[PDB]
Amino acid sequence: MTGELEVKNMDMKPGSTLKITGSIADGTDGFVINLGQGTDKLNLHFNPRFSESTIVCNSLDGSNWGQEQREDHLCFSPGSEVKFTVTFESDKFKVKLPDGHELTFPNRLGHSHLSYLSVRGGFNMSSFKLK
Amino acid sequence: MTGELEVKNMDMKPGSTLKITGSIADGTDGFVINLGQGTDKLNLHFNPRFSESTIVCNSLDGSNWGQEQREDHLCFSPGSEVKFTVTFESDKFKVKLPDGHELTFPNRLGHSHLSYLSVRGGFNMSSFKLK
Ligand SMILES: OC[C@H]1O[C@@H](O[C@H]2[C@H](O)[C@@H](O)[C@H](O)O[C@@H]2CO)[C@H](O)[C@@H](O)[C@H]1O
Repeated sequence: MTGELEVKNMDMKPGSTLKITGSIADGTDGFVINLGQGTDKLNLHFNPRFSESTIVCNSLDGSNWGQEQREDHLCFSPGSEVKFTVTFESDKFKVKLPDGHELTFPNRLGHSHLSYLSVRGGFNMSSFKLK
Repeated sequence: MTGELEVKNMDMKPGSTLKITGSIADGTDGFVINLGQGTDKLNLHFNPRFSESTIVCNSLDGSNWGQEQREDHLCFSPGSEVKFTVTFESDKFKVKLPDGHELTFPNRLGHSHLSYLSVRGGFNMSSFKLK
């Protein structure tokens, strides 16, 4: 749980962008970027899985997971230092990948401000900036 | 509470540096950057007070505040975008102010790594970077 950052009481409004930098650990099979209103309401569950060569995106409403969206476009490595840019729109999430490719994921949980960011698995966030 | 950012489960070790950027809200009497083990274990309580033209540094162990240390080097103004760099040593904290002046504050709460950051008052943190 150490190094598994959670950022609370953010105020992410539609149109804002979040840039995340960190290093992926040697020997990790995947990691998670969770962004939403809290531990119980995840608008965006962003889960690259190196062992499955895919990126799963999903939403979480309470204890009920939404329908998973897999994006076979996993073009970064374990053991690297990478950047993610998440854009919060009222209808969609816009995740720029370290290679310039962009994933889009529908926002299924309304237009509320985003206050909760958490990192799971083998990703050590070294910087974040919010605009 | 909205906008009062919390960063939990950091891994800030002796020798590590924390660079925080943000904007001071207009007409505020002060703001707070807290660094420590948790909400009740604050190794560094960094509190610029513009109503008092001084920067208060203190520690919090449970419900017990230490002795305040005031530094009459408050040379930034509300509405401005300031940047602080906090360097964590087992012996003391070093806070580089926006004009370069370095403040020292003793670590009274043990060498144990820093995992908790919180911001209060008229400060909206826009970025941090751990190095
Ligand atoms: O929605 C993904 C989410 O749930 C877990 O993954 C599922 C898995 O995708 C599913 O095929 C299997 O039946 O159960 C797992 C757990 O319910 C993950 O643990 C988590 O990482 C999330 O990504």
